Amino acid sequence: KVFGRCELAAAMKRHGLDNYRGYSLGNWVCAAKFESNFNTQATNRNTDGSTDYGILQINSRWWCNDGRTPGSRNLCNIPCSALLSSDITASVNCAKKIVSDGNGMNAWVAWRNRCKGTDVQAWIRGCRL
Ligand SMILES: [Cl-]
Ligand SMILES: [Cl-]
Ligand SMILES: [Cl-]
Ligand SMILES: [Cl-]
Ligand SMILES: [Cl-]
Ligand SMILES: [Cl-]
Ligand SMILES: [Cl-]
Ligand SMILES: [Cl-]
Ligand code: NA
Repeated sequence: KVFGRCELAAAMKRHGLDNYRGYSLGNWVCAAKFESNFNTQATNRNTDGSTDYGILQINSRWWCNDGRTPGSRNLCNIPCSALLSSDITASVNCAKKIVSDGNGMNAWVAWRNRCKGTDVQAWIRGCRL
């Protein structure tokens, strides 16, 4: 599914991610925008052979099982396919684990490079939330 901007904000707030670990909803929408362009079925292979899945490009090296990433872990205890659903519940609950791991949203390199410090409230501007 390709969500609209405000449609994803709303879905993220429905699933408890607005201000989760102090990160306002705009930070989540901005990370989603640059990780997947709001597309739940986005997949991208990494140099190391892991793959990133879904709207927040959650990596198989640590978080999900895809059966083809050697030596990896599955700390969200889910198949990576679950992260490609039109229903973002499995992406949101795994993203809550990821942002709690120590380095906040910096786990998402694209949020550090493209969202951190900017006016992320622009991403929820005008949305009925
Ligand atoms: Cl947009
Ligand atoms: Cl915000
Ligand atoms: Cl694997
Ligand atoms: Cl393969
Ligand atoms: Cl594991
Ligand atoms: Cl699995
Ligand atoms: Cl949803
Ligand atoms: Cl933090
Ligand atoms: Na894995």
